[PDB]
Amino acid sequence: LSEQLKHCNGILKELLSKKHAAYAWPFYKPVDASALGLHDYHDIIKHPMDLSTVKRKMENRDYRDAQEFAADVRLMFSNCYKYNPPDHDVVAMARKLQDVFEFRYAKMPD
Ligand SMILES: CNC(=O)CN(CC(c1ccccc1)c1ccccc1)C(=O)c1cc(C)c(=O)n(C)c1
Repeated sequence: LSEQLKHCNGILKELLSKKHAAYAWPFYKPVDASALGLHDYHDIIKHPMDLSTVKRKMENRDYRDAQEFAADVRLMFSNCYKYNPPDHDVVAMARKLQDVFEFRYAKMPD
């Protein structure tokens, strides 16, 4: 409800919008490790994060400030960079969506 959290909510809506769906879709929901046969995922990634979890936390007023919101969005990208080989298509899509995030996050009102 704070001005900075309104900015964060706007960014979240954009990341979930059809505008970015071509590269955002792998980040919409938690990685289903069992479904994908990624039996090492939860051994390598101790704190999973995804946009549906960020959305639930925003709706529940879990985030007290913009910094806490940004930490979860960057955790989501960091998990992807940690688990996947750097030449995987999902890493290319992470880099593109993080570019969208970082450039708009940088326009935070003071
Ligand atoms: C709706 N279903 C999905 O989102 C499937 N996916 C992505 C899916 C995939 C990527 C890697 C391994 C196994 C499937 C993939 C394949 C082709 C190109 C782009 C992504 C995931 O769950 C996934 C898996 C991992 C490890 C990850 O870091 N992220 C961010 C998402």
